[PDB]
Amino acid sequence: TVILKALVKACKSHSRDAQDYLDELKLAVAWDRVDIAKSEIFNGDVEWK
Amino acid sequence: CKGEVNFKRSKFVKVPSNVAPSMLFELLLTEWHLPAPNLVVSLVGEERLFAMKSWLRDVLRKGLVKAAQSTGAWILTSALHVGLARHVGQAVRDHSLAVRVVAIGMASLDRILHRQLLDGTPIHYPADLCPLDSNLSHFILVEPGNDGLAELQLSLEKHISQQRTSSIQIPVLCLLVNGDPSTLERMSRAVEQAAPWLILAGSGGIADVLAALVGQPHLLVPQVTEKQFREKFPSECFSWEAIVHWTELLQNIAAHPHLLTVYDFEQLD
Repeated sequence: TVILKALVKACKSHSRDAQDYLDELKLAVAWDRVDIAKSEIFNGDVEWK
Repeated sequence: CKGEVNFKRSKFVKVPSNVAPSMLFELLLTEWHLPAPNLVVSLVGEERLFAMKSWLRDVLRKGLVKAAQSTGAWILTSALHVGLARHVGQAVRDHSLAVRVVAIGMASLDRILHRQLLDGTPIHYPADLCPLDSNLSHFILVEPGNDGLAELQLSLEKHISQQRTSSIQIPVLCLLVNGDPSTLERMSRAVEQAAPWLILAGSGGIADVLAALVGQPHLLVPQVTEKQFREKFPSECFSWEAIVHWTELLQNIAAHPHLLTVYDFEQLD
């Protein structure tokens, strides 16, 4: 959990964009931590299409 | 200056500023044959850039729908909404198809697209500088100053907060949602009109900073206001003079803490 938390922290810190967060989210799907991960991602300012 | 636009026939009236609010209100009531509203609420924020917080927005929309389906109320959003208000308007219209509340849109003629065409009767505006939507089943148009429009809306508000006319008084509420800096000055004009305000902690930068500013009563805090504006939407730099001028309006608004209060929604009727 904290691993993914720090990882998405890094992804968001560098930039705010789809594709990189997409890869991180693919990882999240791998671990099925939909709750915390989707909270971190989609409650954010980032826009998805 | 009544006009009917054929697209769903939508009615509107062209009225300049400093026109009788009693006459405006009664003409509108008589013309469109609306029922007397229990409550009126007014939208104040039109920052299209500030996207609605998805869960927060869904919660607000559900709460408004639930309240409005039973008691009955009126709305005061802008005309030809294209930003954040645009999509909420279409969602409310969708709800309307499946006691009644009628959304109202008010705007100045200047920014409206086809404004020359409208000034000169099927009116079609199929735009995918402001296009209209079916959210404006009834419309409100003005063609006079921006402060003129602010005082116009304020006069309509104050006249709705009127006397008996078995005294009946229809409450009016203002909703401030990630507005412009001008909205702040606008709120000043409402502060003198005894208008109960409502702001949101997480809606956007302006409301969030206002949650702190008035809460901490500082006579002189120009650098604090500067650091706050830089924290919240530092898109364009502001002159220290204008910052002191807005700080004056902050001192004025905070002086009336009873009429307004903030609640943390991310943290109803």
